[PDB]
Order: sequence, then C-alpha cells, then structure tokens
Amino acid sequence: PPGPPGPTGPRGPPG
Amino acid sequence: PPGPPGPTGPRGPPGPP
Amino acid sequence: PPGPPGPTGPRGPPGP
Amino acid sequence: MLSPKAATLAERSAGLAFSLYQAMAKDQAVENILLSPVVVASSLGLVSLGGKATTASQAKAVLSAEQLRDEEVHAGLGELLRSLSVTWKLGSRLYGPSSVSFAEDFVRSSKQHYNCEHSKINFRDKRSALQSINEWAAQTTDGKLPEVTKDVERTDGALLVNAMFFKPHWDEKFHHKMVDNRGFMVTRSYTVGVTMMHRTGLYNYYDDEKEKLQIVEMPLAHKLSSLIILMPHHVEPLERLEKLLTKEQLKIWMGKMQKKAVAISLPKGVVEVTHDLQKHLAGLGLTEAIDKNKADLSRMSGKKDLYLASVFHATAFEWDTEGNPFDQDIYGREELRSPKLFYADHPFIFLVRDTQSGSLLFIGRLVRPKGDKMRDELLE
Amino acid sequence: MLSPKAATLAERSAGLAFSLYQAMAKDQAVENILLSPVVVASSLGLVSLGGKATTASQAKAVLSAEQLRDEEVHAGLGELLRSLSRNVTWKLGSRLYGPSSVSFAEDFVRSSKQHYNCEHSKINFRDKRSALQSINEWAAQTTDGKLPEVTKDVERTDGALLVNAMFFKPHWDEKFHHKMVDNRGFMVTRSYTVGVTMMHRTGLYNYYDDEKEKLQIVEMPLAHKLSSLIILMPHHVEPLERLEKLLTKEQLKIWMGKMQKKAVAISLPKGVVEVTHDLQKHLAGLGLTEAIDKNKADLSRMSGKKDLYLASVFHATAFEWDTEGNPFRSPKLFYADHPFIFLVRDTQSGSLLFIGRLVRPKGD
Repeated sequence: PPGPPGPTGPRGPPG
Repeated sequence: PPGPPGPTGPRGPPGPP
Repeated sequence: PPGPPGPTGPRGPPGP
Repeated sequence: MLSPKAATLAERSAGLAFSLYQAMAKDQAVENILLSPVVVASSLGLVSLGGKATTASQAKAVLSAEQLRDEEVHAGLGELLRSLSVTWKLGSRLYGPSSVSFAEDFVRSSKQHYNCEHSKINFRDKRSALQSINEWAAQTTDGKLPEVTKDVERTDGALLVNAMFFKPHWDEKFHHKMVDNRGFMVTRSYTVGVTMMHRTGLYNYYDDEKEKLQIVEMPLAHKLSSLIILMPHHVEPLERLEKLLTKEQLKIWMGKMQKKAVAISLPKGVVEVTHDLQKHLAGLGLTEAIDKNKADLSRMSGKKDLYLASVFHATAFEWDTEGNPFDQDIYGREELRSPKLFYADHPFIFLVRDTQSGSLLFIGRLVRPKGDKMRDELLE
Repeated sequence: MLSPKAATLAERSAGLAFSLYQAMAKDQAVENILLSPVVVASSLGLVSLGGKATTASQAKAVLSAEQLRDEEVHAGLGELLRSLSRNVTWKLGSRLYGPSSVSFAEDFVRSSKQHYNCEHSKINFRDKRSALQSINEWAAQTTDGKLPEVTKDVERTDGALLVNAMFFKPHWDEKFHHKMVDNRGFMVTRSYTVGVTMMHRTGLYNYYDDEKEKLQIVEMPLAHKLSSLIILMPHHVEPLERLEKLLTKEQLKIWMGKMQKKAVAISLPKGVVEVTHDLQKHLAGLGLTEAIDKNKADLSRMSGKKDLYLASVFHATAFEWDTEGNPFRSPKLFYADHPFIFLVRDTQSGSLLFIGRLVRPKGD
C-alpha cells in the first residue's frame, strides 16, 4: 500500500 | 517490495501580511 | 509493507 | 510512418497551434484552452476543399501552406489525422441548413481526407438542433463529452463541429489509490476543491529560478509521445509565462531538462472545453469564409449565401492514474530519495508532443477545473 | 466514575485553573504556562488541612468550596487525584519541605498522605547547594529524570515549601508516523523565530475555525478516547492576550459545540517543555494572603509552630510532545508554528487535567 501523505509545507514568505 | 511513497504533503500556510 | 510517507508539501503563498 | 508532405503539414499545424493558442490566451473571456493542432488544421482544409478563390486561399494562408498545393494539403492532413488512430476519439460533422444540399464531389472528398460527416439541420427548431449536435458529440465520445454548446448564435450558415476525447496513458502509471482531495488555487483569492493524483518517479525536469517556472516531461505509453507541463512557481495569471512560450524557447527549456526524482501532483478528472474558433481563425486571416457577403463555399453546395457560422472545437481531456505497469524496485533505489515538487494546484500550460516527429497533438491550459469554491480559512 | 462530591470539586478546580491561568497570563515575566488544576486545588486542600481559622478558610474560599465541609473537600479532591491515575504517561509527586528545626504533626502527616499522597521532608536551607540538590533529585526520581531541576534558587528560607513535580506525555489515539518529523521555524513573535522540531499528521479531527475571532480550535483525542488535548490558536502570529480575553469556561463550551470532524493537517512542535511556577504570589492574588505571610500564618495543625508559613508552591511540569500513540475532504491546516493555548480534558467528567500555553519553545 502507498505511504501516508507527506508533511505540510513550510509557511509562506511575508508580503 | 514496499508500497510507493505517499502523496506530496499539503501546501504550507500563507505568510504574514 | 506500506510505503514511506510522501514528500513535504510546497511552501505556502506569501501574505497579503 | 509519416510521408514528407504529412511531416511538412505537421510543422504548419504546430505553428498554427502556437498562433491560435496565443490569440485565445489574449481573449479575456477564455478560461481553459484545449486545442488539437491537426483537427484545427483539418478545419481549414475543409474550407480549402469546399471554397473557391479568396475563401480557399485565405484558409491555405492561415495554415501557412501557401507554397503547398491543394492535393498535398488534403492528403497530408488526412494522413496526419489517420496517424493518431493513449485513448483518442474524434468526430467531424458539417451541419448546414435544411434547405441546402451538399455537393456530391465535396461529400466524397471531405469523407475521404477528413472523415467528415454531413447533416442537414433546421435551425428554427433551436432545442431539437442543439439536441442533435449534443447527441452526436455524446456518441462520438461515448458520453465523455455530453454537450457541445447551449446556444447557436448564427443560424443561417454552416457549422463545423469537432468532438474529441483524449486520455493520456502514462508510460509509468500512478497507483489507483494515490488519489485525494486538495484545493486548486484559480487565483490567490479563489480556491476550488479538486481530486488530485500523486506519483514520485524519475522524470525530465527543469526549474528556471530566473524566470520563476517549472517544466516537467511525462512520457506516455511506450515513449511514443510525452505530455509537457509548464507552471509558474507562484499562483499568477499565465500571461507572463505565455509571453515566454515560443517554439524556440520550448526547445531551450527541453535541452536544459534532466532526469530527476520528481513528486508530481496533478488534478484528476475530465476537463470539458468547447471553443468556437470562428472569431479566432478570422483574426488569423480567415475573414472571407466567416462573412455571409464575401463567403464563397460554392464547391461545398452550389450556393454563395452559404458561409462558415461556427468552428466548434469541443474536447473532453481526462486526467487519470492509468498507464503501463513498472518494476516496483525503483523506490528501493535512492535515485527517488529527496524529490523535486511539481505540485499543480494553480494554473499551468500543457502540450502533448510526438517524441519521434515532434508534432504537437495537443496544446492547452488548465485555469479553472470543475469543482466547488472553497474558503481558504487562513486567507487575509 | 466520579462521586457527586468529587464531581463538584472537579468544577471548582477547573474554575480555579481559568482564574489562575488568567492571573499568570497578565504577568509579563511569565512566558510558558503549565498548570494541573487538581494538583493546584490539592495544594489549597493541604493549606486547609494544615491550617486553622482564616489561614484555612481563605484556602477553601480560593477553591470556592466554602459551602462544603473540610472532610468532604479532602475526600473529594483525594478521589479526583486518584481518578487521574490510563495508557497516557503521567507521573506526580507532592512533597512538603520544612526547616530542619521543625517536626511535622503525626496526624497531619497521616491525613496529607491519605488524601494528597503528600511526602514530608526536613531540610536545612542554610546549606543552599545541598537543599536545592535534595529538591531537584527528588523531582528527577519522581519524573524519571524528565524534570531534572525545579528551581535554581529558594528566596524564602524560613517557611514551608510545597513542591509538585510532574511529567505528562500525551499518548495519541491515532499516532503520528515516526518519520514525519522535521525542522521548522517557530515564530515566538513576528520578529523572533526559534528553530524547532515539528511532527506532522493528516487525519479526522474535531475542528472549528472562527472567521470572526480569527482563531482555530482542534481536539486531539488521547489513547482510547478517555481524554483529549484541545489546542486554541490565532490564525497568524500574535500575542496570546487577545485570545486569552475570549478564553472562558462558557466560551470553550460554545467553541466545542461548534466543532465538527474534518480532515485536518496538524503540525506541532516535538519535544519536552519544562515549566516551573511558584504559585505563591498568584494564589495570594486570588485570596490566599494569610498562609503566605509569616506574621498572619496559622499552620499550627501542620506542626505546632505559628512562625511556620507557606514560602512557596512550586508547580514544576515536564510536558512531552511526541509521535507515539495507538496504531491506526481537502484538509484544514493546523500549523502550530506560533504561540497557542492547550487544555487536557477528561472526555467523561469534563475535568481539566491541564491548562497551559506554549509561547517560547527550547531552541536557537
């Protein structure tokens, strides 16, 4: 079976 | 053989204003 | 056996 | 195997594809784009086959086949269409008013070279006319494209309808269970809920940190063709990237690509697009064929009053997990360790290219997939 | 299941937790907060047990158990402490430290052990390094080294010290994958980022997003759904003050009723958070003024000495965030890379096991 979905990506840069 | 690597993780949260 | 966890997601969008 | 004339017309159709894609991409009313260069070219062939003088010569000029003779254009386009018969369904039908009777010689030639069907329709019974067109398209695509248009504006001329279904069959399939729900960012303020399919594999990839874009090559079944996807790093209108998209720049990017471990995430489902190429082809030089007063489609029927009302290019393009199987030891090989991300959760451009000839099978863009608007809880 | 008397005291311990959390959150010197309501309540119970007249009655009043009988208070808190002792790691120790000269009353020693599992120790505060070593070694043994140090200094050396040493490690009902751990930046402030280890998981969780109040709330069930860890966090990085103004027993009840099981992508800092509070000044501010003052204190039931007063109430906790737990629509993000409030609630009684906040994790 496939693995779990990966971790959430890092926070975006400021505007 | 083991299963495939899982899906890409969700996109990160937005940056500060 | 189950697969490894998937890749880390892409970086979030910039703020407003 | 392609003849030298068919090989030449493959070049002219691809050139026209970039030309038509660019014209439509400039039109603010156009969201998604789905064009089949050969099918678009065949429509001009039909105008060149059914028209006389300036109506016919303009069609040849739009195709850039001015130096080529009528015979090599029809036989060459006919060969190209036959060569594409990855699951693919195509239908071509010419709809004329009930009053008109198509010329016997034209019917013979359009069926011979373009596999064109001919139908007389009474446009006065609007609901019945639309039902007939939609049922024809539905059967052609086995229900994958159930509707062409909800309205026919021009009811006094000829309608050319092209109904298509295309489903890329990957050289390395996605696992059928590697499918989940994600948010697709149409804009930074507009998110639509989509189904996404995922796969980590070895792919030809290039990341331009200067032009802020990514490009991936996804080989199709038996490496006979490939699907190339172009995407900006950030969620932005495709305009900037479309300015860079030329036959020469694509050649530059493709030479810079290297086989790397790539984690691909693509929207899964059918994308249904109907274009009326009429105004776009007119803008490219087909002005006479579309104007009731100037049109000369005398070879088509025998009446000067007959003009080209519409050129419907209706496509159902399916993104699915299905493809050829691969050896599972690929993942035990550290080649696939820390992959590059190709996370298609925002607008992208795609092309389907024949690996051998270089001929363009498809050119398009996914701007707005089908799905319901979400609320990005964290949006400010 | 809790008796009616323990059930009533459970309400009052949780009420006191909110009151104490708020008082400490107002104190600008306080960064992270880690409070065990029952343990805090028990400390007041000990003051009522070892004290007479106004010293004892003030303790009962701070607890809001004025209507109750001394015995009912002691037996009900005792039952509460015992009830919170299942598949989750929890270590608790309570020790009363008095000067070498003083000898604790035999009857008090019996009752404090019976209801509060309180240990008694005579210490010579004059040998500062030895005294601190004794307290720290006791706390380490109690927590199996997870809390190696309580305090680096004892200010008041003439009174009794109450030390509560704890170790708590939430064991998830649905574990995090052991490999879904990486390095991220934790935003202490919009200008200050600390490097932390983060653990990640996508699953079905009770969740609520208040678009108006710009906050998110998630419920993370613990092993066998016997308790849950609730996390409250503003959408973006901001001081917790605004959110703390909203944090009441009533508002928490509102938020929890609005929660729905949704797909949530959780990212939490991974590691041990060590917090030592001296609740002395805070309990005094809540109404325990007499036990804290050398002149007014009446702890005659405790030893037989009027001079004896409550010098400190050390509430020392090591709280561990780890991947370990039981094996198991477009997700909402619960990305805890900035300060948040958390509560550990027994799913059955509603009793608060913990109330705290993570403002500054350990890292560079």
